[PDB]
Amino acid sequence: GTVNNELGYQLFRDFAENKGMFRPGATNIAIYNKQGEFVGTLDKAAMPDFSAVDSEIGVATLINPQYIASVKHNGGYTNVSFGDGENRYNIVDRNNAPSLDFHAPRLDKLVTEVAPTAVTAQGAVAGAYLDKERYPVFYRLGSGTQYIKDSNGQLTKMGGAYSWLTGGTVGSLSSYQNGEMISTSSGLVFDYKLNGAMPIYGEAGDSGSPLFAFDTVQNKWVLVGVLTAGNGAGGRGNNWAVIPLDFIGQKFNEDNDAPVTFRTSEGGALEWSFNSSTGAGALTQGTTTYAMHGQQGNDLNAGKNLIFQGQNGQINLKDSVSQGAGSLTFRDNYTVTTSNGSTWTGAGIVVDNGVSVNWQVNGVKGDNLHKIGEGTLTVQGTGINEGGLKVGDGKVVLNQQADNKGQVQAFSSVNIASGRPTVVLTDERQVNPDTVSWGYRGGTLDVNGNSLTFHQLKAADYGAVLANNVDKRATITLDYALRADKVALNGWSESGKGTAGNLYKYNNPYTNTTDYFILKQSTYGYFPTDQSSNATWEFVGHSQGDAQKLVADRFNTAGYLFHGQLKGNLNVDNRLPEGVTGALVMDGAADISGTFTQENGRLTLQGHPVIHAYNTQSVADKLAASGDHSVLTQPTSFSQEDWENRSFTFDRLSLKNTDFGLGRNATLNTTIQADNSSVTLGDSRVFIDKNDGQGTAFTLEEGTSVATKDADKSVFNGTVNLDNQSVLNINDIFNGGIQANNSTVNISSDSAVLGNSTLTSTALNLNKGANALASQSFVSDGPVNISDATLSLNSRPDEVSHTLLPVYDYAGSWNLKGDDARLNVGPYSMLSGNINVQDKGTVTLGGEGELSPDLTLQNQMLYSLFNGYRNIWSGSLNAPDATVSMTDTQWSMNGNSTAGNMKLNRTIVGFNGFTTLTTDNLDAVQSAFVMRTKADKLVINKSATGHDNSIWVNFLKKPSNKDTLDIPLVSAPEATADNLFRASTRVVGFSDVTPILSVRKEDGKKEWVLDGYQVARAAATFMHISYNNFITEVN
Repeated sequence: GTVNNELGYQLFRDFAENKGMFRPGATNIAIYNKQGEFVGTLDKAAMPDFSAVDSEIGVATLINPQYIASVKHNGGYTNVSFGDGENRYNIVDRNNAPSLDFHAPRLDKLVTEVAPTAVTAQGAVAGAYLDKERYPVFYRLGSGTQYIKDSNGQLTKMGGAYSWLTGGTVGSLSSYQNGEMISTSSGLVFDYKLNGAMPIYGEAGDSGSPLFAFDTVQNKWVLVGVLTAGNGAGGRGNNWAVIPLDFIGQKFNEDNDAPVTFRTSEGGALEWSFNSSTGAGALTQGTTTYAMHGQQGNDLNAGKNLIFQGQNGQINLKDSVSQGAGSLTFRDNYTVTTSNGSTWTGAGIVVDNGVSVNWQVNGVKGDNLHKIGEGTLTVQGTGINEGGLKVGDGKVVLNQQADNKGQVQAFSSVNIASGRPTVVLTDERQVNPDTVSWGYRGGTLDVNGNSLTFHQLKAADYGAVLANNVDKRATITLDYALRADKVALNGWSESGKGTAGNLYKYNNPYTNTTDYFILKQSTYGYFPTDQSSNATWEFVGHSQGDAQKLVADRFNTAGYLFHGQLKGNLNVDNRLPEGVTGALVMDGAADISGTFTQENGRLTLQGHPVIHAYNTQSVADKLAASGDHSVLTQPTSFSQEDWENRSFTFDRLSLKNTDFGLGRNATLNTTIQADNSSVTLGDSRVFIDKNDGQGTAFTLEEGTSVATKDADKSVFNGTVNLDNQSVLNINDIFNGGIQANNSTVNISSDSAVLGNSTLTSTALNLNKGANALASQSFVSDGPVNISDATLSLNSRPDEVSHTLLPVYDYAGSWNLKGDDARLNVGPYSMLSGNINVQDKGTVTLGGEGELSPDLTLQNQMLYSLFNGYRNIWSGSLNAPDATVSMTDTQWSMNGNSTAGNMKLNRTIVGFNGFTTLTTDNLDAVQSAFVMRTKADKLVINKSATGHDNSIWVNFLKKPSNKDTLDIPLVSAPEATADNLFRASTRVVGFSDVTPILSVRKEDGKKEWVLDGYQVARAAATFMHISYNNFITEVN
């Protein structure tokens, strides 16, 4: 087809493939020039689903599960595919209209992957499609000869017919030939007001291609016709044959035998006989007999359809039936059996809505049963069925049972497609799990309480569901790794053809050795004869065991991909062999009630990049040569901006010796139990599938993609348990408690909230730019390293809460580095551990906030232990260039301490464990120092401001009169106000005495020296000075 060259060519590719922003349901899609300029919007209807259109060349459209519509002068094609193309349906009768260029071929089998499209409700009605009230919009798509066309009308050919699909808009259409045909000037590909926002013109190869319209009467999309002709390359317009309603009706009818009715009152069964050499069969209940026609010789078309009604139907097959292209439809409940071993094959079975059929007849090796219809098919044959199943709708219950030899198998394979159906396993013997596959849009395998092992999960896309919908827990065992002792030993062939990577065993007659070679190429000559290597043969030793291990190890670096979903009442096990380095990659979703267990190897959970249409490199080159660089070469990439968000929920994620990653556009809700594993939340290492959208085959590629926009960042909710050398890296939106032993946690996130947390031999590291709130208790026995980052305890400094709880905050040390490092300790925190600050960082204790009104009794007892203070801290301080600020605090200073800038307010400082505090600048208001007695000492050397601070003295030895106390308790710049400090008025120790101070301006420094005492008329230790005793002594 031909499109103008103002529009990015990728637009038409995504349109036609319902990909990118042209997914079904997409509404008001505004479309823009290559010059960034608005051209029109796709706004009359939401985007239709083109799934009924043949997948590959778009010449045929499904209009009944067994019928396509096209053009009769399409005499060539015999096969059609749907969805992702991973299927095949053969024409069995071209159903040529006699005087219209139209046909409606009958297929060999019922289509499972897609639903048919509605066709136009009015047929060949003259002028109907000119009415823009009924039909405000027309769309098409096809794979005809592909040009772009400039104004000036110059065509560049970009590709021949049948190579890729293009779609777009076409304007309203007038009728001729008695309404039987329709046309419009679609060739005017620049005229947006006439042909809509993405005009497209049918070229050679676009014959048969569908024309769709939004019918506003039915409020749905409808197929109006199929393309018959145009006015040559770059011509003015196209014609379409309108769908002949009467003809189509005829074609469906002519294939149905007269309906069969079971008579309940009679009992018995409809006894089904069939002459395979004649194709004539009969169904007889009592005195009545119904004709049946099946295949004759290799002629599938001679087979006709049966429709069954009548409650409690019974059918019994007396001969094996080959129905050819005949289908079976059940309008009522039925049971189908044989007493004979007779089998059945045909187009398929349709089980109507509300209907249940119990099907006890086997099929045939090399044939697949197709099952559609919203109703239920229970499969309940005897012994081994060698035929397969394809299911595209309703429910299939697999209840095959053993023969007298103990042999059983429902199907040699099961494909689940369209997104409509569910297959239910009654037990573990129905089907080999590796023979189940999910095709286009998938559907549900419900394992129904049965634990299963898969060596592969052949799942095309996100619609692939593996589920357990019953309250008996089942375990999915995943076992995709290659083991050494399963490595085939291949034999050299004169064919000289093999698979790269395969291992060969050579019994070498020249050196009388056994040589093991890995094939490096798809063709080969003679093995080397001297244990050398070359471009075709890699020599890998004389040890079978070592050679196989190498092959297994290399294989297992690749990893595994699952695009689908895990649902319901499941555990999932992925216990890899030691030495697997590759990742299980999940870009689908999980919601399971049990545990996901990984061991060794890698596991990555991530979002999924939106799938786009693509083309070969040559055609991308062809379009770029014309200056258009929009054409993709790959369905998905790391750098694209449109990702689908994926959610992963498990009761528990058990990790052991594994490298776990949560990537962008994913949420993980679970409790993690990591043992010797790294866990990275916000893992920039993610994966694409180079064959995404093309069927079950995948090719995994690792790359980098970092979420920068907030809507793209991964989220984690729950608990992480770390043990035995684990590492946790928090780089995303984290909400969870951490229970850790012998591990490490690193945080680079600016949005981490940690709940209740206990750390044992585990370092906590906040790195540059990190910002975290410990919202509950935090108890570590190791370091907390804050490095150009912020940690708030209980509350963030700029937010006031009235629902606070008293918490514990314990670390061995709290260590800040960098001028941007902040430690904020909110009110109602019992702090413990030393604080070290390197550079001009800041530490604040206290803040605005109030305790919740609803405290438990145990929360009330912990409130009491605050002794009226808002914060209590035990620790030494080392912060010579740091500003440290405290309010309403009791600081137990357990050794010598330093600060650059210190600000106190209504805090009391107790000297603890002959200790010393020294600061350059101290601003102290209504604060107190409890010094002991040589004595404890406070030294300020630069500035000392504030007011109303008291000095308590714990006289450790109780003193006597007349004789000698001359001990400086405080030392400060000479110009410090005398009244900055004053003796306390109350006793601390066991002395019953009270300090007396002189302010001696003893050279260089002003000092405050204890030169005596005073007598008494309670308060054993600094720690026993309540806030009330303390604040009132201030006065």
